[PDB]
Amino acid sequence: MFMINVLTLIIPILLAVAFLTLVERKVLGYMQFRKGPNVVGPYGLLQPIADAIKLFIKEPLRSISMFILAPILALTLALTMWIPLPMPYPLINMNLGVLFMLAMSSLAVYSILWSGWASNSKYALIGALRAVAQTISYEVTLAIILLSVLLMNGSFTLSTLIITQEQVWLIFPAWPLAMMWFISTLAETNRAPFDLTAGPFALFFMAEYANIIMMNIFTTTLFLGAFHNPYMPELYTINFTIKSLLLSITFLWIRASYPRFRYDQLMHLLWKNFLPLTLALCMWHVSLPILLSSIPPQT
Amino acid sequence: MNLMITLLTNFTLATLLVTIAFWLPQLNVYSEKPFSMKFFLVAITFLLFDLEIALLLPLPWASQTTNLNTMLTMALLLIFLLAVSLAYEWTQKGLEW
Amino acid sequence: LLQAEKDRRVLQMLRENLEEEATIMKDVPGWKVGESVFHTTRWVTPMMGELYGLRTGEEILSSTYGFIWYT
Amino acid sequence: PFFDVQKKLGVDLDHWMTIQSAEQPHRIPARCHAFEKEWIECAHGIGSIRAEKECKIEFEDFRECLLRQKTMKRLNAIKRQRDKLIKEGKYTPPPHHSG
Amino acid sequence: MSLVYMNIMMAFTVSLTGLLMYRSHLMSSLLCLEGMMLSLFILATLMILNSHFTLASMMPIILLVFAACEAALGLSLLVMVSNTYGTDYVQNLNLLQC
Amino acid sequence: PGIVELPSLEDLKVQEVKVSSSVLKAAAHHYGAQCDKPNKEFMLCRWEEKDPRRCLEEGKLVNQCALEFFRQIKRHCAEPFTEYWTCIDYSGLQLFRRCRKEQAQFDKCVLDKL
Amino acid sequence: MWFEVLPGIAVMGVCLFIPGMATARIHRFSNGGREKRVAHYSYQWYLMERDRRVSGVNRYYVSKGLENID
Amino acid sequence: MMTYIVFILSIIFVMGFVGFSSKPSPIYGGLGLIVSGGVGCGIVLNFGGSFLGLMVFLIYLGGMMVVFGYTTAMATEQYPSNKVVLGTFITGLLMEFLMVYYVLKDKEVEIVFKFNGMGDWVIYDTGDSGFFSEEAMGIAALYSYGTWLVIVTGWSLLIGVVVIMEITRGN
Amino acid sequence: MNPIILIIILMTVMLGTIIVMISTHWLLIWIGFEMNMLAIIPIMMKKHNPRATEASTKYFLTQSTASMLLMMAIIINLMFSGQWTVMKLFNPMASMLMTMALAMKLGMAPFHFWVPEVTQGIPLSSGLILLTWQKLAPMSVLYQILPSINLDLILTLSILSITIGGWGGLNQTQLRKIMAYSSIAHMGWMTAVLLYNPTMTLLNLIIYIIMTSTMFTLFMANSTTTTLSLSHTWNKAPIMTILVLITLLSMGGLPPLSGFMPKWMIIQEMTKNDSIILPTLMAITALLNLYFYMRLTYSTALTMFPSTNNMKMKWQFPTTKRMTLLPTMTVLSTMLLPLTPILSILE
Amino acid sequence: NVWAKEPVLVASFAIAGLAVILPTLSPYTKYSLMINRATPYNYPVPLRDDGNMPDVPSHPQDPQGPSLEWLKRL
Repeated sequence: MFMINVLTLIIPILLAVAFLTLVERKVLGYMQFRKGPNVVGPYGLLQPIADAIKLFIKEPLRSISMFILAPILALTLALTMWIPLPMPYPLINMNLGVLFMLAMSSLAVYSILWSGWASNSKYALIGALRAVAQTISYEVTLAIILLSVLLMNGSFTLSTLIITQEQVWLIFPAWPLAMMWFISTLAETNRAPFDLTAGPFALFFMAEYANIIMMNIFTTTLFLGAFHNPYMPELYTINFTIKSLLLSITFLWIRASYPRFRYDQLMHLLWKNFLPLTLALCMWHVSLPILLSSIPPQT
Repeated sequence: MNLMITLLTNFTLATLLVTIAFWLPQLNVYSEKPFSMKFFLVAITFLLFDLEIALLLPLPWASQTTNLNTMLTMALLLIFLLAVSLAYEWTQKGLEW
Repeated sequence: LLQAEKDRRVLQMLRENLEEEATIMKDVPGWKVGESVFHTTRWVTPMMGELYGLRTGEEILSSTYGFIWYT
Repeated sequence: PFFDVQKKLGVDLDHWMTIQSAEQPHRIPARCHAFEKEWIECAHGIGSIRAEKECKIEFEDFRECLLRQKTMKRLNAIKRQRDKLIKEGKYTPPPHHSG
Repeated sequence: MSLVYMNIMMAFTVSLTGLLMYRSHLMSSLLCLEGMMLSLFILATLMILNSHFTLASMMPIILLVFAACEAALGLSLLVMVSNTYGTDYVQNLNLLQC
Repeated sequence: PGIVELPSLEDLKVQEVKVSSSVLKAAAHHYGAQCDKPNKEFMLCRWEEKDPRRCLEEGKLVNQCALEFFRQIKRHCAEPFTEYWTCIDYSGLQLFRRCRKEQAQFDKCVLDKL
Repeated sequence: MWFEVLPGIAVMGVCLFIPGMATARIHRFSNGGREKRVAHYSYQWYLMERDRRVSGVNRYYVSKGLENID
Repeated sequence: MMTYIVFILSIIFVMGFVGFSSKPSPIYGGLGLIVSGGVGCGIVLNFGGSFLGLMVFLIYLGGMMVVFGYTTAMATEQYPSNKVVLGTFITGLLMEFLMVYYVLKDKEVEIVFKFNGMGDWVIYDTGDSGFFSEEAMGIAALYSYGTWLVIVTGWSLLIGVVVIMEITRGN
Repeated sequence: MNPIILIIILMTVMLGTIIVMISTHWLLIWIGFEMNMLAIIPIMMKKHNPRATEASTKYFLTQSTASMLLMMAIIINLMFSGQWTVMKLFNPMASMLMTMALAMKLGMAPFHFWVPEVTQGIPLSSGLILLTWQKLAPMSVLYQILPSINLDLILTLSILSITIGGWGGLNQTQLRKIMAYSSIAHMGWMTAVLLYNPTMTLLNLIIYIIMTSTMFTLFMANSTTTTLSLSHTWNKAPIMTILVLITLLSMGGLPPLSGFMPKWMIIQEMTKNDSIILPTLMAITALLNLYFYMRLTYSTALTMFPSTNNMKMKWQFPTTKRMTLLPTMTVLSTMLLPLTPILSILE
Repeated sequence: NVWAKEPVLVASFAIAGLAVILPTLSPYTKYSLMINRATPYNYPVPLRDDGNMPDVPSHPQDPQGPSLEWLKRL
């Protein structure tokens, strides 16, 4: 039954990412004055399916072992990185899972650098080196902010987190920390306004958008949600899914609106605006439970 | 070993996706035809802040002990030293463009 | 209560193991039958090979490595 | 040299990382705790060479508690005798799944 | 002697010989030094976890963060070597002859 | 070298308290309350002499006190004790804050009848 | 209007709803209806091993309630 | 798929160390060392291992190989094999197969030691009532006990930062 | 750089060697060695030539592999009898690796290949501080761990260090390589006694440190790196000649002068055992390593080399240098013959 | 002043200064110490009776020893 659990996880990742692409394209269309796409079939579903098919039948051409090894790592992260996400009963009860999130984000940085090395000595690989540098400049911020938002939760176990979110949401004790972390999720997804940047393009594209859905599900679990009532977990599943959907639409909706940074403005902004503010909010979150006598039950 | 089974299934299915991406089209039709310094400062900067993150991050497991004063003292000392390193490169105009 | 159960169970494993060792080494030179290799005759805690020997796979996997990768 | 600001200020800043059998934070033991306690109580006011001469038994006992060497030797010998007598065929073993 | 320790120390020795003999570059030598670092980390970690050596469990994490900043220093030095030349060969280092 | 002392199954046969996890966990406060006055004799035996193969008598004694405890709770109230531990049973790792109504019912049971 | 973007949202939300429902039903379906005993600590694993030992079925969830009192 | 799963992962660990200590091109060496770090993480998590092994995996794989491949890609080229590299791989593979031969076909292997090569479930605890970990309160020291050590550690890292900027053109 | 930054970095070199001195633990000793490395790198490459770049590269590789081999020896020590105390070890193999790691750390003749090459292409302050503190740091550890060492290692490294530090230099004219070969020879003398009475080893360490400070201070009296510059120091000032004369002859080890006192007392507490072949071999090679001293003396102190004008131009200007503490260390390091019973000051 | 120059820096140093100083004013750090000390993990050991103590209550129900009552009273 355990391989059946694995198949019920990683068969809807294909449908999830493909229908995510139609959802984001339709949503951008209605953000503008566009009905795109609706002509190709009933409300545009066979258009992403058959378009994925056409992308698989492109017949491209060509170091070969490196070109093999990069997108296989990207998509095996995209598969193996929905394991401890506690849609009510998670797949593996990891004692620590958030540090596993950080480690596999670093593996995504490996993937980008291997693709840039496989790109065979190009001004594109210099740009991809810069993209590796900007992507690696974010796991400091994400780990430190994640450390502070678990500090009010005691353990790394994330079931304790779903215990903590019953009374009020955790968005209220840490809202600006959450704001900086959500900007870091925009940062880690390598999309707008944080840009730029051959095949197999379907597998690489799949890796990026499964990484997006992972970051949005983890955002939804980390800060808000509903209550885990046993012997009817589907209620929590539905409410969690609705909130994660609204957050992902908001995520693409913020992508729909602003021009993208300058690279040096991005570094300048990152260090000289997030990084002291992270440290200051984090030391305040350290000294907070000793001044409220509320340290969480680290069991 | 359950997670090893998951890793094995995901790795094998992803390799089958890559081989569907490559060795599928049977229609074999027609075969045809300097670096900078400021890139390097960012990596070592990340590296040293990551090391001090590794020093910081076992903080919440430690939160259940008696010596609270020394804990709060050395914790504030660690974040203060990290911010002092940041302010040192900030005031010595290091990471600038 | 669980502690007393554990003590009865480990003494049961040691008794079974020494009886089966007395059988299994019945015609070998040397081999005193009850060798505490430690000179100080005290209670020493066994090392899961003294407990979970001669089992062939199943229960030693569920016992030695059961918690370590359960789920 | 061996300077002793360590003793002149009298601060145990280093005397907790040092051995086993000190005050672990939640008061849990190591694997060979009593062996270290007996070997150190054998070797306290002892001049580091008669420590070799006259704390031999408990030091060997502590070493074979730490590594557990001769016990694994005896275990390997018993398993190889098991292999040769199951090659012989005498008593297809009722150690497993019986008493 | 817990036979995983055998081939861990063997692979340590092979990593050390990789640090010693090298014919073209220096980054590969520093990378084999990092592998030797990993070997020390793994051996100490398996021992402290075996012995229930719960009090001084600082050793593997502190060992790796320190030898990590050692490797960072080595990277800065190799960048300075490669910046005062075009490459980072073992050759073109024979100046200051003896 | 020195021979070992393993007392055989002559003294190593007492009928176990063969109940499961959740019932034993949910019965814990009353188990430590009324009985487990002489098991601290057993624990003091165990910590004053760290050599099990010594404290077998008081291990037998705490086993039979547990058996008598469950007999006493079986003959009297409650049968909804079974309802209480099957209420607390299926809740994963057992949060005691899940099942509260039948905790109150079992409280009134044990206080009135015994 | 955006009445038409709602079927794509609904179908992709069905695709998000399915793995948690399948996982929860498989846990409640292949463990005798009892929830799968989450275990993080060696205490709880020892308790679970003696639980699956005393049941005799070699399944920890059978739970053998209040019968071996005699 | 047997008892010796820790031993097999140790064999693949030695394979990875020989794979980059056979002196390849340094980005292939970084690939092999990523493989080595992953399987060493597997070994330490087999000993459990829950905290520290996957912990420093972030620092080792999550912080070092990225910077090594970064500097390796940007500095020099080796842009498009030799018998010495594959010969070192031959000798490492042969000594590995010789160790497998003498472990599995004999009693013990002694270089200058006494290795009892058998089922390494030994040594292990008899399921005590730990209820946290060893690693939990282990690394949850350094704060109620670690006065001196983390002070000199952070001080050394701050000096490391100022050393790096000086070498790479302080100020 | 900044002077405050140099205050901090030299403070950390002090702190690292003190942590090596002070702890009963092994981890703090390894951290002290590493911090010593990390802080002694930027003292080198104080100028901006690729000479110091390659020197810092060689120093970092040898220094790093020595530290890693030391950590290997400590983890082997805890594979055997397990504690982090700085005392007698419990393995011939771990002590073997530990003495080899400390031999790469300070410099013995199998491992001396990096020392002249790193001491040539560096400024003089960097060379002085690396020689004094990098020979001061491991001798504390050796003093502490001495009762577990097989004598074949220390004896072989000592004999070979004295003879290779003698035989090198006779072709060499660069003064930094001369002084580095002298460092190898005196470290061999400092090593060959440690299994007999270590008080002599730490006394020879004090004497050699004071002599090296006087030597490099009189090489910092003006900017000189070769012998012909020392001939110009002859014709520009007379007192520097006789001071270089007396410090060179005290490095030679002659009885009415202070540098003989570490040699002879070592011979004494050697030969209260039945070691005779070892003192006569060590002392014949101590006769051998005086020849390059003596040809430097013959070059620029007692013969009179022809000089070059613009020394006429240099005659108008005062020696406005700074000396850290020159005359105190000089006359304390030369006239210290009748204070041989200040041996027992070291307990 | 500097409130327009680098305002996030000013807010950072402000919350940092209060995070440093603010533990000097608390009626709650003693509550933190009592909570984090009085949580039992290991086994509460027994001991020999005949020290003749007017303490160490022989019954866990017996409140003769030092205990907690401010817990349930918040």
